[PDB]
Amino acid sequence: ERPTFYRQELNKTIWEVPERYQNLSPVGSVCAAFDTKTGLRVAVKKLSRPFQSIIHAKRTYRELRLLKHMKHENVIGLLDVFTPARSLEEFNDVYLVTHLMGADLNNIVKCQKLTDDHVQFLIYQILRGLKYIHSADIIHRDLKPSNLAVNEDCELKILDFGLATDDEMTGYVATRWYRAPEIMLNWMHYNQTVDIWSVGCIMAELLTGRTLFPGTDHIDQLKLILRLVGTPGAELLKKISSESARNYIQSLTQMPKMNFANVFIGANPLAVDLLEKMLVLDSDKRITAAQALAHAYFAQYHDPDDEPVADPYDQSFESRDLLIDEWKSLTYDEVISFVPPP
Ligand SMILES: [O-][n+]1ccc2c(-c3ccc(F)cc3F)cc(C3CCNCC3)nc2c1-c1c(Cl)cccc1Cl
Repeated sequence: ERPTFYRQELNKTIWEVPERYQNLSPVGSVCAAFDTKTGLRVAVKKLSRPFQSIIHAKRTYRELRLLKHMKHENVIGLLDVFTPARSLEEFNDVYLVTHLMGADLNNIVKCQKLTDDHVQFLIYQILRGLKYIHSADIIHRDLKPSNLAVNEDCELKILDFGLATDDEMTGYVATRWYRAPEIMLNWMHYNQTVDIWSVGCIMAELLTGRTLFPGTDHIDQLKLILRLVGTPGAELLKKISSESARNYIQSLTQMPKMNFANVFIGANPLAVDLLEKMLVLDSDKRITAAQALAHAYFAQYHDPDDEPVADPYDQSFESRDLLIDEWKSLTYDEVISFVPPP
């Protein structure tokens, strides 16, 4: 087998790709391109210094393994992964190819009170993708509009899992406005429902057209949050397994859950109901992706025979220490073993 690769310097970096891919244009390192073999326009990603270190060697493996496992209409998939190397001895580049989408929610919603029919179609897709993700016991951890690719047909694909800092999460920034508090403030080892909280921020935003919890810092955000959803009761308190977090919450002057119908004025009661059930402090009691696809709000889009689960994902590599070379070989095995879809 083996196709023929060709060079082109593209904004500071050399990309060497199979002939099939043509008309590469910059974007971010990512490129738009056109895949002659299949007729699909696609996004292409080159991992910078994929095996620079142990943290990085593991990271590339984690990413490639994740992209390799994901097969679903609402989750970022791999049409192709390749290296121009001819052996492990000079293997040093990974190019990850996916469908081209073209924008994300930010570049389409953005201070923009959408129609109820839209907001349903967007969240249904998130949740369908999330039912599939959560079914392989994978968590995303960092859901937010920028990690949701939308094409001009309102078709959503979930992107960029939380594979990996303190400065990138500080002050008035969207890097932190969608995070469940239990993880913003490291309260406990956290379930997968952390994602459902993020969907609830996103949803509120799409209807209201304004950031739900746009806190100026971690503690201002917690304050904005508790105000909307109540301060925690003694039951949740026991679960927060971090004496300093508990103590601080205990300091907070108690207050009750606000009425959402009055926060989301003129919003469809079904949506308000859903939000009520997503934005819950006790991660244990939130609605799941599965259960939410069965909610009335998505009755026009719910199809329990077209809401696939996944195969199981063996992530036991995570709790496993290895050398650069051993991660890179595990990575190489993954690249050369790849099979494309129909
Ligand atoms: O459609 N599309 C498809 C895939 C991506 C990817 C992307 C993710 C995994 C992969 F193996 C290959 C990729 F190209 C990474 C980014 C990165 C772009 C900058 N921000 C982080 C993700 N953007 C896109 C996009 C995209 C988006 Cl979501 C908005 C605008 C333009 C593009 Cl081409």
